[PDB]
Amino acid sequence: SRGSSAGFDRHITIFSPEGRLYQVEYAFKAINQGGLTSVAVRGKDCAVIVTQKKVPDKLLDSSTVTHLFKITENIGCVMTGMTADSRSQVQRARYEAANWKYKYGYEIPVDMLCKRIADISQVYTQNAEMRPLGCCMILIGIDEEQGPQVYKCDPAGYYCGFKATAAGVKQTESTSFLEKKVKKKFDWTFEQTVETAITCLSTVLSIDFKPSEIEVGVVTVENPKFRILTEAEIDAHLVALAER
Amino acid sequence: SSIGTGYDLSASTFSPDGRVFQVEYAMKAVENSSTAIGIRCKDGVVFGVEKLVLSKLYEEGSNKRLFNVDRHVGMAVAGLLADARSLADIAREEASNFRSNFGYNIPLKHLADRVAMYVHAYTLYSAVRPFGCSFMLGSYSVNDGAQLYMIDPSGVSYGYWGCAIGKARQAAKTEIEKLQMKEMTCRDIVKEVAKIIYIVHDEVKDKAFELELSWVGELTNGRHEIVPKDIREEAEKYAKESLKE
Amino acid sequence: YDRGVNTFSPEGRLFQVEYAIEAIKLGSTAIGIQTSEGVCLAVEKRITSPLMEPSSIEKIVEIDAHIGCAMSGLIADAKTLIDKARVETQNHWFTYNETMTVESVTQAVSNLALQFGEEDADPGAMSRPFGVALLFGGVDEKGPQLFHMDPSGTFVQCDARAIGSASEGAQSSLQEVYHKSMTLKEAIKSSLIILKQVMEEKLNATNIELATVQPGQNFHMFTKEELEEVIKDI
Amino acid sequence: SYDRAITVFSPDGHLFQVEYAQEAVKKGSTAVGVRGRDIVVLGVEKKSVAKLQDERTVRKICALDDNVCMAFAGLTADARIVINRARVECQSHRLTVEDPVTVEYITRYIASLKQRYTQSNGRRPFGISALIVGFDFDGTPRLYQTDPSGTYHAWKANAIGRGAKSVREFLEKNYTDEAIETDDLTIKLVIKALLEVVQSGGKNIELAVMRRDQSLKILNPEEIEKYVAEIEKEKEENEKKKQ
Amino acid sequence: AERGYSFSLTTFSPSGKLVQIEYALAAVAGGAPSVGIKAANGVVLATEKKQKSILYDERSVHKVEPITKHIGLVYSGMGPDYRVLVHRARKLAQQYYLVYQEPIPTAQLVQRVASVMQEYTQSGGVRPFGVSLLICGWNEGRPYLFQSDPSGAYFAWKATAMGKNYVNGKTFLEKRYNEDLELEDAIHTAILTLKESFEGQMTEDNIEVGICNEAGFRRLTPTEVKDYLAAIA
Amino acid sequence: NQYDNDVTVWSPQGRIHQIEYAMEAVKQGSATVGLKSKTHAVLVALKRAQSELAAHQKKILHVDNHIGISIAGLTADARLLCNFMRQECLDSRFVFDRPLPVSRLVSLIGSKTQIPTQRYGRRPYGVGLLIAGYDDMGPHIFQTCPSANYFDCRAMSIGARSQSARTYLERHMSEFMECNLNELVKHGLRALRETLPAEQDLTTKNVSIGIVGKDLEFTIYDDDDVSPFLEGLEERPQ
Amino acid sequence: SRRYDSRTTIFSPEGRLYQVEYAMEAIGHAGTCLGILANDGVLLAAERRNIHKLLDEVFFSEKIYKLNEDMACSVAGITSDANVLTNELRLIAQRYLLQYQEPIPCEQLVTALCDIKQAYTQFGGKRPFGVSLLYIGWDKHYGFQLYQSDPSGNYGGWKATCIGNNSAAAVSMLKQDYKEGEMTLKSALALAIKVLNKTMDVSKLSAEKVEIATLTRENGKTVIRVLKQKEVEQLIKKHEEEEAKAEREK
Amino acid sequence: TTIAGVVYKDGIVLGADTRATEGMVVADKNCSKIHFISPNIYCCGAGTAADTDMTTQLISSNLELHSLSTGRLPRVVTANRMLKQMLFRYQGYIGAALVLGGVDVTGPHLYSIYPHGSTDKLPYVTMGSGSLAAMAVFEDKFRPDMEEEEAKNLVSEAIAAGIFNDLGSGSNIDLCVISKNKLDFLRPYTVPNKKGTRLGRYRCEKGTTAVLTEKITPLE
Repeated sequence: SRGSSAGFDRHITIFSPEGRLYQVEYAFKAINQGGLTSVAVRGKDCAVIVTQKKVPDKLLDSSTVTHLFKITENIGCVMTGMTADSRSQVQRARYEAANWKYKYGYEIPVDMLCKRIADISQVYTQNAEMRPLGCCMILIGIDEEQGPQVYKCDPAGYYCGFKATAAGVKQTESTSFLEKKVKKKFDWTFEQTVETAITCLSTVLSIDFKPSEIEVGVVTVENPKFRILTEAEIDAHLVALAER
Repeated sequence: SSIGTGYDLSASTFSPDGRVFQVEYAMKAVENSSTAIGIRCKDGVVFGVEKLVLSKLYEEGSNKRLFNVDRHVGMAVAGLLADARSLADIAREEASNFRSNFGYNIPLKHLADRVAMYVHAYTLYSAVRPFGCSFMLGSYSVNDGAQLYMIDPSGVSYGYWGCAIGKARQAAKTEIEKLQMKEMTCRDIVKEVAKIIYIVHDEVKDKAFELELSWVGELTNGRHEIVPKDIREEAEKYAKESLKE
Repeated sequence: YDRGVNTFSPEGRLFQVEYAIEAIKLGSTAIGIQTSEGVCLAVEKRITSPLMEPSSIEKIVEIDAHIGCAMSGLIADAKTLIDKARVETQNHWFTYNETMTVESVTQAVSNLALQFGEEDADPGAMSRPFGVALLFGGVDEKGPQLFHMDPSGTFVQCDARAIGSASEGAQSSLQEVYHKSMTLKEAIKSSLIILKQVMEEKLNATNIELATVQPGQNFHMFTKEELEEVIKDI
Repeated sequence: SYDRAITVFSPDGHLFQVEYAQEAVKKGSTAVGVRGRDIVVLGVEKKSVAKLQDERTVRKICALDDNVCMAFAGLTADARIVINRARVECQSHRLTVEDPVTVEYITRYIASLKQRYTQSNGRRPFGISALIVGFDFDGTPRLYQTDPSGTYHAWKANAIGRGAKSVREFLEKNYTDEAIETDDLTIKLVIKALLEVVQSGGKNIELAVMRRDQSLKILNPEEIEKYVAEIEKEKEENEKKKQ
Repeated sequence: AERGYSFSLTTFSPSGKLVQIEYALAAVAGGAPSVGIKAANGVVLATEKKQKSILYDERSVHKVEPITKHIGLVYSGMGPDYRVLVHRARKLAQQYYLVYQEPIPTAQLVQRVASVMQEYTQSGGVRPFGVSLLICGWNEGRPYLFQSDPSGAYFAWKATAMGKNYVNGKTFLEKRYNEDLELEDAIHTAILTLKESFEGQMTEDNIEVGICNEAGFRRLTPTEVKDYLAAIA
Repeated sequence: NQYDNDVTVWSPQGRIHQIEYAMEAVKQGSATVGLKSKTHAVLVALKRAQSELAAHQKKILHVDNHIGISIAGLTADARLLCNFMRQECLDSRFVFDRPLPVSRLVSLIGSKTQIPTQRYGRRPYGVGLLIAGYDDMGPHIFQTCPSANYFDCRAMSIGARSQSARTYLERHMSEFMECNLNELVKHGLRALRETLPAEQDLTTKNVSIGIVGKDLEFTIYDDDDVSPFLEGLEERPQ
Repeated sequence: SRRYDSRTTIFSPEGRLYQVEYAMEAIGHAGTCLGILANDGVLLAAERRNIHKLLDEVFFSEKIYKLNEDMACSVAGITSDANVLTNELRLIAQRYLLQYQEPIPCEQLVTALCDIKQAYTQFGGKRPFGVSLLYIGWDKHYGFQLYQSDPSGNYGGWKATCIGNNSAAAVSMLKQDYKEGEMTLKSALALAIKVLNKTMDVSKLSAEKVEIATLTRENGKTVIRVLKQKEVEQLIKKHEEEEAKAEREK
Repeated sequence: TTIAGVVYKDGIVLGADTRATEGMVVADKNCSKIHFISPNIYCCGAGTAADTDMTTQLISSNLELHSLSTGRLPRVVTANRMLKQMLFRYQGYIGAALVLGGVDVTGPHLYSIYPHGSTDKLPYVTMGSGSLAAMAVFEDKFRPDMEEEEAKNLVSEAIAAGIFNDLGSGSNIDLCVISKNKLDFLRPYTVPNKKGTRLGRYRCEKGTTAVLTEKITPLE
């Protein structure tokens, strides 16, 4: 054992002799091929997403380059990994949300959306005909009673709620940073949250970004509609970090 | 960047380093294809295609790599041709169905998203193979503006100001970045397109070729049309003369 | 190494079809001769035991009163095509009230050519080609006709044709002795001669079968005595 | 559903699955059959005489209808399937047509069935061979045999299963119009043929006979012992006082 | 476009083994440990819900799930598979209730779920579940504790353990536990057998516990688990 | 050798070997040529016989009154495609009461033939076609490959040793648009002739001709109805 | 797809089905199970592999399935497959009962299941059911009956037989001791205890290790009972007290 | 049948009668017409009895699944949606007339649901053959923001109006009170109806019935 293989356990989603699923792990590796890193932080009264916006060409309409998506007017998501797979999963999420509201008469909770997507991914995990998606979804939104919500789902079918998470290349390091900065116990405010996420990403890649190198999604209790920050307000958040 | 031990026989299989090699190979089939470029300005979008002639027996305008997807939407392809045609049929049907269901001309970004999801659907299973082609969609409206999108075999769709696909991709792009298309008009652009094509063409390896040109903009009232023989030959002349420097 | 049944060879052929062609080369040899007086079909029975009733061996059957068929190779596979041909003729009669042309029947059977495959098909579809070669002998408005068909689906009209294990030799022998003005008697005679040449056993009345189709007479399978009268004139 | 080509052509033009099926038949209990004038007899060899086993539950000689009986060799389960299908068809023939069933007809049905299983996706050839025996209206007695390929032929006498070649040779040398001139002589010929490959007993031989418009008759080991006794007697009253 | 592989991915080896099932069992015997104890007046299920960071919100996903009002579940092995099985089990329970207007007996639920598990060892294009289940229930006065494995086989237990170090937990149970125990004592020895492995400080948020008496199945509050984890109460 | 057996498998260099192997099936067939004037479209095809006692293979098939084809490759796939084309033409006449435009029929063939080059367990059509037609845009010669690609030709030739014909045609293109029917069929026959050794030549036994035009429905000539065309050719000597 | 297909319904060059044989190998490593016929009844006796100190025991049995009011069965191999097959058997019996309003003859039930198993061997591309079965029952046609079926869909009727681990030895022993037409439930019980005592790896033999069921005919009704551990211990003690009796003579 | 529902300050009062008729003959004197949907949601049923039974049970089941998955208490809108969509799909062929009431995170909610799939959200609703009488009671004596006992009195009064003025209704009165933190499933509220005491003893003595055949079967 300890890395043993038998049959096609490295080609399709069947068990390795030590009970692993190699294709799933390979999907996790496929997430990093994008070369991007996303940070998600939950506040006392909000939830914030931030992601690198690598546009190496001026021949692109920046306006069309985004890993932030509106799933519902009050549910936002960030995708990390293979692009097309990400958009596919986004479409599926949107459909599941709309259908949810249509059948049940109320807005879908982030919890249940994430659980649904993960449940779907598990099928790819257990059936041989198709391969898992090389993407990772992080959802943010305000629930009716539980407050702000940050959830995340895997190509493995795992899903969970977090105070803070990250995805992509600088994942483990971002987790280390965030789990260090959570133990402090500070007034998790709107600006505190935004700054925390931005600085996490920045220090983890070390940049002091331009306002055109990242994108910031956000959702608040006072304003539950998922809002994508203009480059202007992003910069407004940037210059405030170079003061202390 | 080259693992082939059974890990590259199906699109339902990841490589141990997290890659799908079938899609990469289809992309490679696109890379071996003649170059096609498209560029967006302030009053529309222009397409140019280097259509390699394999025989003098073929008629003028055979194997067109420029398509009318909708009356307001044009399509430029590169790669395995039959695949490109099939995708053109798909795009056409999507646009048609959109009109029948919603009453108006399909927005370009939406058509792009739809066809791209369709393309992505072929990169997941062993039962089918990825499309061996990349394509550009161009459109113009007064309510949306001029728009140009590009889609690759993986299913990725992006919006561009200028784009190119095929053999001389990067060279073409370098030639394109010299233009200030955000201020020029399609008229001025046609010449530059033809020019970049004639530059990027390799007369040594590839023999004779034919230039395809497509309008879509305010000059055409939103209708994607072929460039008139006049403007075409004008641009070609401008190109040939610009080639001697 | 296993590949699909619909895989091309680098030469541009279907492996299964070619292997089927190979499978024919083991079949009992058969001879057909076309003549303005009629068409004759002769085939060896290949009895492998005195205990086997030879009358239960039919490698020549009636498709219809004006069309016969001689088969070589995997007979079990041939039975299906024979039945399909008969049904086809009867449907044509039903619909149009007129007999089928030999070429039309032949074409009909040939339509079941490359109708095999794995994926994207009915659950009752063929998995492999038919390992059988056919010789259709008939009479219509264009007179006496003779056609040949192989597992490739390609069918062609022939003046004199041999199929089976001793195909090449018998075909050469046929070439040496055929002209577009023979009598039916000369045709039958020749057929029996070449057959005796290529057969490993001694030619006799209960060792081959012979059938004719003439413009004035429906499909006729020769009886034992009728065979004896011909074998007499060796 | 499962749509995969199981039976395919080999480069030399062979249908390997069908050949392996025929091997499976070749591993079967020996079964022989002979045709007489007013009697037809079929006998099967090794009954896997475990003695702890109910013989009735393991007979290899079934009846398809009142008119037609059958023996087999190969995979007993496959045989059960083919047999029952043949029975259904035997009845459906009576439904669709007022007349009963000819031996050649049911033989043709079974054969076509096997051939169909040699050429259909997902399916696997029946690994059995059958000896079909009957009396048709008009009174002509008939014996046919089928094969995993779908081919079928009429015989005067034949054998299938383990050592079919040996018993076939014996039958070739012994089948006369003198033998099988009486029922008791044809049955004797069958027992004589079977004892040439069996482990020499009589408790290891099953024998069934059909005759005229009468039903199938299975022979109890007492009668079989009697026949084998007259056999050993004639094998010592025409073979002992000579050599 | 897509259809489906129609052949078995789980086949017999020449030794007579169903290799994929045993590899699935290997996946089970690599997951966080779980304990189940049937105790005269009730049943206890407990498991190691040890996260990997302080960032994980442990108040969002659970390992001890209710199937109905009188049946509970825990697992060892892969999470997502377990989640699937939980949905399916709930559905089965509700079908039973729709047909009989009577809460589903624990054994019947176990049998149906086990049938579902067996399907994925023979049907086409799928691998077996990498999950062993512990199912507790209250029906017909008596308490019930079952375990179902990836082969689709199930066993009734008085007490057992699964996951990492399940053998030593099993022995520990065989010695330091027996019948005539009240549910409280059972919870005690359950947290005790989980503690025979829980590398680190076992807090009220490091483990999850569920109970099943004749008042219904329920998950224990973190407070109650703290009181129990005070090595007392 | 692992990228050889399935059409759904790209090679690491951006090729599909099953498609190319399928393309090779065209070259195994007897040569055929097709050319057009400004009024007429002509297919000329070299038939081919197994033995001398067998007739020569049909090479030209009738599709509709204004459309005919010449085949090269697997004959079964040829008849398949032929039936497809016939049905499409019939459908068009049934619904619109006007003949189906040739370019659209060709496009339909492309669409239909592309499909199995993307599905597992499916194979490409092992046949190349030359299509002669006449419509509102005049005469037409089209070429269809197993790759599901198609070409609008001014003239073309496919099959074994068809490169020679291709060269000859490539020489006399500028003449074709103004030729008369007799001269057009002549040129086609010469193109077909250059595909033979000096030992063998055209006959009324191994040549089929197909013509369609502004004053002539698609028609097939062979045997003795070919003689008027051949008896008017220059005995090209080695 | 053609690559991953293990080809389960395919002949081997020697003319055999590999998966069926391998399944038989799986059966060989399962709990020993035997059945013996008598004149006044018929019985099943099987080794219990579910023998651990912490098992709860909530079922009437472990390897003895009731199929019908006149019929019962025991099993050997993979247990889940056994659950499937047993459920299906019950279904078949009830279908026959619904159709003819009388109990299904045992042979018909066995054949009905065996055709399903055979079907699994011939087409579908699925693995076969790694299970052999022993059937005991009574009917108005053949009275008391014992049957046996293998994963090939092949079945046979027996007067005595065994299945599972060390089956061959058990069969030889049965061939020695059996008593055609002279069998009683008591004698057959003794024989079962004997063979089970020799074949079982773990000697001494506790009732915690064996499971016995009898099928008998009382007053027009059919009675199927599983022996309580007490009766079993009586039988074992009887066996030892007879074994220590014949060893005195030397 | 007379069923009603009302919205008061702290929640919802549901009411129903208990008579089940087959034609113009009383079959049941104590039929339960108030059905459990979820712990916080209840449903009165008129129309085709079997249809209301199965509809209400099915929705209860699906809602239990829903809440089990969500870990939250079901909403009334959800029940309304499920019911109305199921019913619309069947085009009135499922004769379920319903009064649906419950308490949510968003508060108390009362819908009336018709067999064709139309719904109405109203502070007070009535369904059934006796619905017009009950509606009269409501339209005469209803005020918004009533207290619990007042609401119970009003609803019981409406159900009574139905009982005494409709031949389809009768017997007892069932109430179900649902508040933000209480559930009073009073069954029955008050039986304003009684069979008169038997004046005679029509008791038959042993042996008065002639017997042709007897057969005793001992059990266990």
